[PDB]
Amino acid sequence: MNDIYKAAVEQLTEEQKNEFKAAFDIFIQDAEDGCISTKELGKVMRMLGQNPTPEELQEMIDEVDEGTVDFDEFLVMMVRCMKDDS
Ligand SMILES: [Ca+2]
Ligand SMILES: [Ca+2]
Ligand SMILES: [Ca+2]
Repeated sequence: MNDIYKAAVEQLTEEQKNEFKAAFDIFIQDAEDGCISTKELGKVMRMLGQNPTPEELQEMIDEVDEGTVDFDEFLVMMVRCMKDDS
């Protein structure tokens, strides 16, 4: 994987990566799909307790995407969003 994403992903513990993967998997047909849609991305993030704004989701999609989000792109968006807690 990409090494920048590697700068985001190193922030996560193994418990975190596994918890996030179980949540992401709810939103794909495991047997046939690697990506969630941009509408599902807000849903998965909220399922992990994040509350991104729609303007945020668009920005993140613009900046992170290498319409759709695979697991490593999702991890980077999670890491980004986890840092805007107050
Ligand atoms: Ca945990
Ligand atoms: Ca656990
Ligand atoms: Ca759990």
